Amino acid sequence: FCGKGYHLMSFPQSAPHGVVFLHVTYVPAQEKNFTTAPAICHDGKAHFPREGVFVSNGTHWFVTQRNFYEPQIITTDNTFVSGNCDVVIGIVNNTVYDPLQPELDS
Amino acid sequence: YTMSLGAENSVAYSNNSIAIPTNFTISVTTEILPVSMTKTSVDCTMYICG
Amino acid sequence: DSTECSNLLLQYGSFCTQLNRALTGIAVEQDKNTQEVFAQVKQIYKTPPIKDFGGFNFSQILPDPSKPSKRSPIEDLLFNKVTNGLTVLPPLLTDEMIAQYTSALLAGTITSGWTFGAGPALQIPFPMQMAYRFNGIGVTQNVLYENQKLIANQFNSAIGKIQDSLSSTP
Ligand SMILES: *[C@@H]1O[C@H](CO)[C@@H](O[C@@H]2O[C@H](CO)[C@@H](O)[C@H](O)[C@H]2NC(C)=O)[C@H](O)[C@H]1NC(C)=O
Ligand SMILES: *[C@@H]1O[C@H](CO)[C@@H](O[C@@H]2O[C@H](CO)[C@@H](O)[C@H](O)[C@H]2NC(C)=O)[C@H](O)[C@H]1NC(C)=O
Ligand SMILES: *[C@@H]1O[C@H](CO)[C@@H](O[C@@H]2O[C@H](CO)[C@@H](O)[C@H](O)[C@H]2NC(C)=O)[C@H](O)[C@H]1NC(C)=O
Ligand SMILES: *[C@@H]1O[C@H](CO)[C@@H](O[C@@H]2O[C@H](CO)[C@@H](O)[C@H](O)[C@H]2NC(C)=O)[C@H](O)[C@H]1NC(C)=O
Ligand SMILES: *[C@@H]1O[C@H](CO)[C@@H](O[C@@H]2O[C@H](CO)[C@@H](O)[C@H](O)[C@H]2NC(C)=O)[C@H](O)[C@H]1NC(C)=O
Ligand SMILES: *[C@@H]1O[C@H](CO)[C@@H](O)[C@H](O)[C@H]1NC(C)=O
Repeated sequence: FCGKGYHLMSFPQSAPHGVVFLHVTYVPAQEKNFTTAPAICHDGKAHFPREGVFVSNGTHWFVTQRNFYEPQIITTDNTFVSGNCDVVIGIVNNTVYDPLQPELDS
Repeated sequence: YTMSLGAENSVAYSNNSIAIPTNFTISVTTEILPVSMTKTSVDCTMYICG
Repeated sequence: DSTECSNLLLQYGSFCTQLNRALTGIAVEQDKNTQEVFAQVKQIYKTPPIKDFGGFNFSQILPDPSKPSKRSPIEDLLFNKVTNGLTVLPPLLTDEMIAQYTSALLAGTITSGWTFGAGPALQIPFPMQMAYRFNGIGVTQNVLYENQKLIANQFNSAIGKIQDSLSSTP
C-alpha cells in the first residue's frame, strides 16, 4: 500500500493537479542460508524462540531476529518452555544456557 | 514475440533450511496520484445559442 | 456499406470518433486491470519437485502436470463452471499465462511466505511459516508445533470441502 518492501515512512510532494508520495521502505538484502529447527530439546523440555528463530551455521545453534541476521546465544531469556521433546516434529538437541547458573555457583 | 512473464526463480525449498537477511537497502519509490481536474464551466445557453 | 448514409453521418461530426475512443479506453482499461491484479511479481517462482510441506497438501491448488492447460483442479473446475461492426478483442494475457502468474504467486507464498512480496524470496519451512502466521494473530508457536498434524488435516479437509462446494453449487 505504501511502496514495495516493508514500509518505514512516506513524504508528500505537491504536483500539478496531483500528489507524489515518496515511500521510504526497508528491503532485505544479502540473505544467507542457515539450518533451522522449530524447537530446541534441553533437559527433556522443548524451548521455543520468544521473538526470533533458531538458526545454525553448521556446527553451532543461535537465535536471531527474523528480519536481520544477529546471532545470539540460546538462553532462557529469549526462549520459553512448553512441553517435552516427544511432540514437536523436528526438534533437535542443543544446550540452553542459564544466565543465573554462574551466579549461584559463585 | 510471446511476452515473457518474468525471470524464473526456483526457490531452494527444503524442510529444515531458512534464508536470513544479513543486510538491508533503504529504498525510496515514487507514487503519482491525480487529485483534481481543471474546473470547467459551460454556459449551456451561450454554447448552444450564443 | 452505404456511401450516402456515411455522407449524411458526416454532418453530425466526430461522434463516431468519440465512441471508438471510449471503447478503446475501456478495452485498454481491462488489460490494465488484469496487469494490476495478476502481474504483481516479476519472478516466476516454482515449487520444489518433492512436496514435503510437513503434512500440508496443496495438490488441489497447485497446477496439474497431467492437464495440457497447466491449471489446478480448482482452476479447471472454475473454468468449466463459467459459460454488424462488432468485434471482440482478445485479452493481452491468455488464460495459461494468468494461470502461470497464479502458480508463481502460489509457489512464492508456499516456499517463502510473505518475504517474496517485500523483496527477495527467502526460503522457510512451511510449518515455521505457519507458526509465524500464528504469532501474527497472537497465538504462540508451541500451539502450532504441538498440533501440527491436526492443523494440516483440518487444512486439507477444508480445501477438499472447498472443491466439493464449488463442484456442487451452481
Ligand atoms: C558458527 O559460529 C560460531 C560462533 O561464531 C563459530 O565458533 C567460533 O569459531 C571461531 C573460528 O575458529 C573460533 O575462533 C571461536 O572460538 C568459535 N567460538 C566458539 C564458541 O566455539 C563456528 O566456527 C561457526 N561455524 C561455522 C561452520 O562457520
Ligand atoms: C536427543 O536426546 C535424547 C535424550 O538425551 C535422545 O533420546 C534417547 O535416544 C536413545 C537412542 O535412540 C534412546 O536409547 C534413549 O532411550 C532416548 N532417551 C530419551 C529420554 O528419549 C535422542 O535420541 C537425541 N536425539 C538426537 C538427534 O541426538
Ligand atoms: C542456499 O542453498 C541452495 C542449495 O544449496 C542454493 O541454491 C542453488 O544455487 C545455485 C547458484 O545458482 C544454483 O546453481 C542451484 O541450482 C541452486 N539449487 C537449488 C536446489 O535451488 C542457494 O543459492 C543458497 N542460498 C544462498 C543465499 O546462497
Ligand atoms: C551492507 O550493504 C552496504 C551497502 O548498502 C555496504 O556498504 C558498502 O560497503 C562496501 C565495502 O565495505 C563499500 O565499498 C561501499 O562504499 C559501502 N556502501 C555504502 C553506501 O556505505 C555494507 O558494507 C554492507 N554490510 C554488510 C555487513 O554486509
Ligand atoms: C494430497 O491430496 C491428493 C488429493 O486430495 C491425494 O491424492 C489422492 O491419493 C489417493 C491415494 O493415493 C487416491 O486414492 C486419490 O484418488 C487421490 N486423489 C486425487 C485427486 O488424485 C494425495 O495422496 C495427497 N498427498 C500427497 C502427498 O500428495
Ligand atoms: C526433512 O526431510 C528429510 C528427508 O529429506 C527427513 O529425513 C527429515 O526427517 C525431515 N524433517 C522434518 C522435520 O520433517
